[PDB]
Amino acid sequence: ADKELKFLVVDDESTMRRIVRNLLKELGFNNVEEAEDGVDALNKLQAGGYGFVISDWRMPNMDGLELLKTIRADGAMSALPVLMVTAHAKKENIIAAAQAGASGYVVKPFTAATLEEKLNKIFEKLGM
Ligand code: BEF
Ligand SMILES: [Mn+2]
Repeated sequence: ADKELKFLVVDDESTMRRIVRNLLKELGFNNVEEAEDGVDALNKLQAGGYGFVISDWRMPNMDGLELLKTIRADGAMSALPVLMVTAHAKKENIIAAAQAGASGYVVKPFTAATLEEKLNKIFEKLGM
């Protein structure tokens, strides 16, 4: 994928945002910004330029499922890649996010290898 692709990393835990940012850096992506909840994320997205979202689920203000749904329903960002990265492991959680339009889904804890595999799976699906 284009190494200038602009990522938004969304999680309410600074530790997890730091994990994902550093993994993205290793993969060659340095155009990375962070958001602390779904509301903060939408403000950033509204500000423009983003080409990929990685999001947690359980967050205050607006959770990741609502964020996903919002993005998918918005005509300005409907096809924006969204990878869910969440401690929600239940099949009904994965179904709800899949059906809402998740581009992929990674369960915490995850390895560096899993994140790269699931990112690449999305890049290939979208011809990126
Ligand atoms: F709080 Be997240 F769904 F890991
Ligand atoms: Mn969380």
